[PDB]
Amino acid sequence: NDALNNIINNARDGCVPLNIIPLTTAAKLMVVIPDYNTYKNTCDGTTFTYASALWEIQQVVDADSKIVQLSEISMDNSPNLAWPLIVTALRAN
Amino acid sequence: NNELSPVALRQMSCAAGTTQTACTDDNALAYYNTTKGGRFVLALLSDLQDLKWARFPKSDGTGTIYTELEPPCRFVTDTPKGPKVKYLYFIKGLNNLNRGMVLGSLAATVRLQ
Amino acid sequence: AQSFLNRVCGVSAARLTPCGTGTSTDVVYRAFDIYNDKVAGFAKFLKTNCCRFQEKDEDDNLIDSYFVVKRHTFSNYQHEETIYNLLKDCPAVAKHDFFKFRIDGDMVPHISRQRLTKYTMADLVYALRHFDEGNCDTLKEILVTYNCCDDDYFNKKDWYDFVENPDILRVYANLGERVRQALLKTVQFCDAMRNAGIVGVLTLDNQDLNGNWYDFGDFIQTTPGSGVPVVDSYYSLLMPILTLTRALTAESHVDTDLTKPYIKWDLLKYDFTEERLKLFDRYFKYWDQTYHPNCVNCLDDRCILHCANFNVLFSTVFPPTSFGPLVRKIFVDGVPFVVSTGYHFRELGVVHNQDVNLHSSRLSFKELLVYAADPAMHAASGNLLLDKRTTCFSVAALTNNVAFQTVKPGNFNKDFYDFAVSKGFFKEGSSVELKHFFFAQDGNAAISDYDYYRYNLPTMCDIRQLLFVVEVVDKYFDCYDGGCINANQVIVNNLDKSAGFPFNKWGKARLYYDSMSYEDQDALFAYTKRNVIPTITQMNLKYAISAKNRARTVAGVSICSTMTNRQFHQKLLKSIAATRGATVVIGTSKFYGGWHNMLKTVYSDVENPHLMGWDYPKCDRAMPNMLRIMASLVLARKHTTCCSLSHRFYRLANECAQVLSEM
Amino acid sequence: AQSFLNRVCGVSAARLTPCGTGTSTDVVYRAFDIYNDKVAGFAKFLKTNCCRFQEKDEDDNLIDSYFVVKRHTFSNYQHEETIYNLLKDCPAVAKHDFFKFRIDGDMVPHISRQRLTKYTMADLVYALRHF
Amino acid sequence: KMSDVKCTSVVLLSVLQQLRVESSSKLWAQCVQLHNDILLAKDTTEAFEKMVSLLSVLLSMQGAVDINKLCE
Ligand SMILES: [Zn+2]
Ligand SMILES: [Zn+2]
Repeated sequence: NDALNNIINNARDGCVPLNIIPLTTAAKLMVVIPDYNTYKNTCDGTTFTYASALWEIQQVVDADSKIVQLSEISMDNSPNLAWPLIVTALRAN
Repeated sequence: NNELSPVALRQMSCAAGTTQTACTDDNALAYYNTTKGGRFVLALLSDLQDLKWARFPKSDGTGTIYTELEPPCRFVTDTPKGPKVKYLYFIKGLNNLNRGMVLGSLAATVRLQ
Repeated sequence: AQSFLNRVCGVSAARLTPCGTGTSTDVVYRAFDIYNDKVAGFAKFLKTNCCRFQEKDEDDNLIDSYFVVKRHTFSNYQHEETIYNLLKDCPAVAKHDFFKFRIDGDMVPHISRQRLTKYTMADLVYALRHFDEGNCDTLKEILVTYNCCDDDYFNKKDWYDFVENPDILRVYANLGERVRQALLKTVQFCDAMRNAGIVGVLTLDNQDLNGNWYDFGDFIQTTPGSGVPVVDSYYSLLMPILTLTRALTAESHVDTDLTKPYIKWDLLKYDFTEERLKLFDRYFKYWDQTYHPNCVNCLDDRCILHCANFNVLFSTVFPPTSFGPLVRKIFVDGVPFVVSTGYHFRELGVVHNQDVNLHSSRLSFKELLVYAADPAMHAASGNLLLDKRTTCFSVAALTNNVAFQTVKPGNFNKDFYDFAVSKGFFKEGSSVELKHFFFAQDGNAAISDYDYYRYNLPTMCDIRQLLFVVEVVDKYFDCYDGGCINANQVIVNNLDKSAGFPFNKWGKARLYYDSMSYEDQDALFAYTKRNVIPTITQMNLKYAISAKNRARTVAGVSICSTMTNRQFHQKLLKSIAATRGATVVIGTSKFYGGWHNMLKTVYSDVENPHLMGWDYPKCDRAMPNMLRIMASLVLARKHTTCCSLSHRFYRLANECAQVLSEM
Repeated sequence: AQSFLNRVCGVSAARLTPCGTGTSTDVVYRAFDIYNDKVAGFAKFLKTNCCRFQEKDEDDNLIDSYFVVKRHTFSNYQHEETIYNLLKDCPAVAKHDFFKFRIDGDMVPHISRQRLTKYTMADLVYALRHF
Repeated sequence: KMSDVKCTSVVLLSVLQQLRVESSSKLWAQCVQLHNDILLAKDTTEAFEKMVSLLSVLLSMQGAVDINKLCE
């Protein structure tokens, strides 16, 4: 993209650590949540924030990789899902 | 509790000067730790203003050591002839321990103002 | 009688109660740091000459501040008198008080210290460096006194364990602030002591747990502004506690003020050199040896260890994203790339590659390898990932969905079982039985075992004793011979194993060991002798019999690492594996009497022999970095002629970045 | 915590005071008469395994009678138990008390002597014969 | 005797796994749990009740036609 070139031009020597490259130029996030509690603390509603930037949820799957609607991520329904949910999101501008 | 100088050292006169050759002979006062591997000197004491080099033959007397020196230390010992300025020359690159040891020996040996 | 208490209370109005009986001294067990001319060491002695008075608070409840009164020689009296008169200014000194008293016909000297503490730093350090859960009572008293945890905690059995009950880390961490104050006050005292022209050795057991010093027993005089305080044993013994208690954790706040937020370091900054120098000056001013923040400039290996230690300490302050490969944008035949040109070690500071070239035309095999093996492209072209199943730092996900690996159960040989029960085995209650099975694992088995690295914590080592034991260990290792070897002398058994990632997509190690002429291999060696090549490591699940149902994993290092580590180490390795009667007994077969010879050799001739053997829990996951680096240096010590000095440092850097802290 | 201090006081006059620091033993210098097989003599040794509680008087002033509590082996416990049961009658014997307590997971033995004195005869004799 | 229970539990888990049960995820977790619990048990009774609870899985499906092999 351009943004990679941007953050490289910003650097005072044109060399930057590796850990921050996907942290600041990625376009897709993937979250792995073990239970419902940890789901509540972070992936809440259809948008959330991580890495000081806003993300919008786009698909949710379970261990077997079968689509799960946000409706049934209840507290009570939770003991009926293969439980390490995998949430893929998109960078919101 | 914890003591810092069980043993001290002895004294020698030797050669020193402003440059490697300006080292003329018998005007230096050396404190020497006579260790396992030969007579190892630590500090130099003189009234000469400043001297950048001392010159002492090796433990086997082959070569005369070329040892650059600290900026001299300023203090005024006394004798029957009143005040007496002397200068203490450390071999540059000396840990705090040897500084402390040499200072203990000297200060306990010689009177100041 | 009570006139003694009335006098000792001096003018600071204390409701002060006596704790030795009437006017006699008291017997206690304290830890000291002794070096006179005849005895020497650091151990628990029996202090005896002190009348100790517990100072009291309002409401007649007790409070931890005490007055301590000593009696000794008159010459000692005048000496402490004059020296305290010299130093009576800097807040780091406890307010003494000199007076005299008569019991019967004895105007006897008496020195009183005001508002001390029950223990000194030496007691804390001794308790933490000589721990035994059978009598760790003084430690318990310190912790409950300073409001770390409260008494009822200590009945929670296994409170002291590390693998078990990890909250002990927080509990210990609560002492950081106080330990820090101690260091700051030591610096202030060293300042005043140089200014007032005083010479004397500083020790641990002369400092209350508030930093206030006391006890000028054998300080001496000199012209003002020319006094050298000695701080070797002090810092050298204190060191481990600094990382055990997370002392410097205050430094990361907005202004070293535990209430304020965290500093916002920017994401792009990675140099961090002057910060390390400034911290070193703020906390260790009078340490008497140079310190290079970037170990590239070190002199011999001992300076490498000396500076890497401080780097281990200071690197626990700065943000964790600013470590790892440093990438940059290079062009080949009009195409932009992203490759790594350096690293940023937690121990060796910053390292820059020497041979880097922008604007290339074509790449031959060697460069194709070293580019495909870097994690730079793989991470820069992947999705961000936030894995909450662990606590280790994530980086990126390569493909769209995470794989879940499972472990199948074993297979049953019914014929042999029927045989063995037919001949009368496996009886109820017998001794021999079935204890070794093929335990199965479910989905999130791999990650649940990789998570076991959380037992690896930064560890600061006592630098002086380490610098001695490294010499002795080296001496255990002077019967062999090592050095580089050309490509045409390596010996590879089973050229048919996996080649790590990503090379395992195109065949086993036979391919790469069979498609690179000797020139390319020697060129690769020569290249890593001047650069750094980070690599990726893959984690594989073992499948074999055992008697404990934890999964087990083994790491598969890429071919770029082994292909060169072999040429660097194989000569010494094979020389070790072919010596008899040594201490290391690798390579000595146990058949044809080998067991007997080994036993006879180890039982050489000790006078009154007993045997003994121990065990390290979590050996490969809990070893701290410093001892791994030390081991690598001891191994490389056999290279005094083949390599030159910068070559040896770059080999150390490569081995670290490849097998110590890589993706 | 104030378990030891209380469940020790037993029943007689809850007017104790630790002259112990906590629930830990105490270090003192006493004179002993020692003949086991290897060492022998009459000298000052360093007794260590006793939690000593200074008993208090009315008006919260101190008084010289102490309770001394020891810990040792279970076999030692039963032995002292049965022998004290045998001899529990003649007024020449100090009223023991046997019980057990747990610090952490340990039902540990504990023997308590009631209303002793600070010193023994051996201390007086030693003081007067080694002046 | 107890060894016989451990052994047949090994064989049963092998059969289940080769009947593709590990494709589903929570079910395989439970089966692995019961198998590893049986392998470490000490007394026969509770091992037997875990054994029946685990066999219920194979019985709940229609891949193995037991009415065939139960011919003796
Ligand atoms: Zn260095
Ligand atoms: Zn070499």
